[PDB]
Parts: sequence; C-alpha cells; structure tokens
Amino acid sequence: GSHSMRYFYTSMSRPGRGEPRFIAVGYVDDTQFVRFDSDAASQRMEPRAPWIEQEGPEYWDRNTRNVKAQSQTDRVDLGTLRGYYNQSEAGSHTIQRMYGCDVGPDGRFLRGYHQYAYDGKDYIALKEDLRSWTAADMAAQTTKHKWEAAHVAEQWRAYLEGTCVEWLRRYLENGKETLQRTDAPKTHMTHHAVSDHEATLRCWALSFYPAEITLTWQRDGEDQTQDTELVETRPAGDGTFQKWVAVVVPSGQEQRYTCHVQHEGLPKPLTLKW
Amino acid sequence: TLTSCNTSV
Amino acid sequence: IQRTPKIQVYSRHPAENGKSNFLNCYVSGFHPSDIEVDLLKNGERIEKVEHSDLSFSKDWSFYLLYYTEFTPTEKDEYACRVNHVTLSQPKIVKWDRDM
Repeated sequence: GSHSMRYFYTSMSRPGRGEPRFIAVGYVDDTQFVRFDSDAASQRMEPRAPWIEQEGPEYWDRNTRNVKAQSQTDRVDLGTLRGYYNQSEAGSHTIQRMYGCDVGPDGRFLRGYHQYAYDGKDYIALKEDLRSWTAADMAAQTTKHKWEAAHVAEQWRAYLEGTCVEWLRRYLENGKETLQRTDAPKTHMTHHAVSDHEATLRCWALSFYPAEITLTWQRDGEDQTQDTELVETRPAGDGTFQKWVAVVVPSGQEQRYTCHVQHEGLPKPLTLKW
Repeated sequence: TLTSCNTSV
Repeated sequence: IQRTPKIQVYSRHPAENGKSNFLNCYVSGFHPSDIEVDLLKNGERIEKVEHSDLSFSKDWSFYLLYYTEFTPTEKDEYACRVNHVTLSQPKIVKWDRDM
C-alpha cells in the first residue's frame, strides 16, 4: 500500500585507469526511472521508464545540471577523504550516497533518508528528525562540523519533506497503471530425487511485483528451516521478480510438507503441496 | 526530480 | 571491506527448448563495484550482453543483472563467469534450469 522514492549515487576512483566514475540511479519502489553514467556517451540524465518521459526539456536540463555538479563535488570528496584517512594516491576508493522519502497510501509524508558511505562502511547519516547528523568514526566528525555550521541539514529537510514527496506523488499518479499494479506471483512446484531415500521440494514464486514477498516451508504444520535453502529475490528483467525456497525431505513424505506464499498482490496467502 | 544540494565533506 | 558476490544463473521464464527467452546472471552482495560479468555458451563468451544500471542494497553492497536474449536447446550449455577482486580465479557458474 505504501510507496517510496530512492536515489543512489556511486563514485569510484580509478587511479591509472582514469578519472573517477560516477553513476546515479533513481527508483520509485522497485522500479528504476532515471539513470546517469560518467562514462556514458550522451552524458544526459536519461529516462529508464516510459512514464517519466512526459517531462519538458527543462526537466532533463535541471536534472542533468544537478547530476553533473554532484559528480564534480563527489570528485572533490574523493581526494578529500583520501586526505582524511591519509590514503595513498594509488588506492581505489568508493563513495556511496543514498537518499529519499516514503509515503503511505494516503500520500502523507512518512519518513526521510540520507546516508553516506565511504569504502562500503557507514561514514555519516541523517536521523529521522532530518536535523541531527550521526557520524560513525573520528574523521567523520570533521565533516559533521563542516555541515553543522553550514546549515546543510536544513537544506536536506527542505528538499526531502517538500520537493521529494511532491515529485514522488506526481510520479505515482502519472505511472499509476504500472506503479500501482500488484502482480501476483505465479507459483508452482518442482521435485527432484537426491538420494535413494531423499528428494528436494522446490517451491517457485515467479513474475511478481513488488519484490517484497515471503516463502516458507512447514513440516506437518510447523515451520522448518532445517534442510532448507532460500535464495535472495532476483529480477526477471521485465520489471517482475522471482524467488524460490527448497527443502530436502525423506522420500515418500512429500505430503507432510506445505509451502506458503505471501505477497501484497494476493488476497489470501497461497498454500502449495506436492 | 533531483536535488540541488552540493556541499563538500 | 570486501564482500564476495553471490551469483545466480537463471532464465526469465522456465526453460522451454526452442522458445525465445532471456538468460540472466544476477550478481549481488559484493563490494567494491569493480566487477566483470560474462555469459558463456558452451565455453565461449557471448557478444551482445547487456546489464542493468549499477545500484546497491541497504547494506551498501552492489547488485547487477546481466542479461542476453537467447533460445535454449537440449545440448547447449550456458554459464556465467564473474571477475571480481575477491576472486583469485574468476568464478564460473553453470546454468541449471531446475534452479
């Protein structure tokens, strides 16, 4: 019922391989709509979903300006943080930056997000209130000082609780016939002998959306994790998602096991048995 | 859209 | 930090021999972002191979989907080869249509 908009930035230094690469993606929920790459030919903020193409060239200008600028400042933060932790000119390092907002079915603002990582670790982040910065390490407090007195958190709260939610609602209302759809998972089972006395019962949930889903095995009515394998949710490459869960069971006892599927696009949770 | 916030660390 | 990629080779739809389909290699949970992903048909690299745009989950680890349109057959063996700094030797995962 709820919805979310999230932007992800990544910048990687490649000393000797060239000048730092910058990649930026924007998702509404589990649906990407925009992308940008520094190694890209067009070097333009491109569309990735049909329902966002309906924006005047000023959109595609403003966003492009912003992403280019952010790429440059990221280029700065690279050498900056390379100075902080005293890192060689040689080493390759990564800056990741995630931010965005959440809304209910009501469209009401629910929560804001801004986190910043260096080399894959939390470097700094913004709390719920969108007022106070939290720094993970020593050198991060320096940055926090630079942003505490620059009223940066104010700019962030002004953007997130305002413009972000606005454009989120707009995107939702626009793409409604794709963004507010709920593809129910087509489910089925497979069954393969493993030993002379055992078999695998694999429970399949395909072609669903959104990715959020729950698959569980039950022995005679009580859950099992013993002898079970659960794979991470994966994209089909069409906008839908796939997932499965398998359990190794004794031969002839497949009737005792029950697979359970839960997903928003389902009125009532399914129960599959072999 | 995106943000205009640009500030070094 | 360095997390190794998790790899999944699968098809967009259950494997029906002689029908148009998509072969997918999904790599995720890795860091850093310098990764190479190739698709092999009976051992040989596949040319026209596209990938999704780079992105990362809440735990900061990256994920990517490399895909190519193909038509499965009885004899044709497909695989995904992953080249990442966490791997001394590039990891080669055969496609298993049952999974």
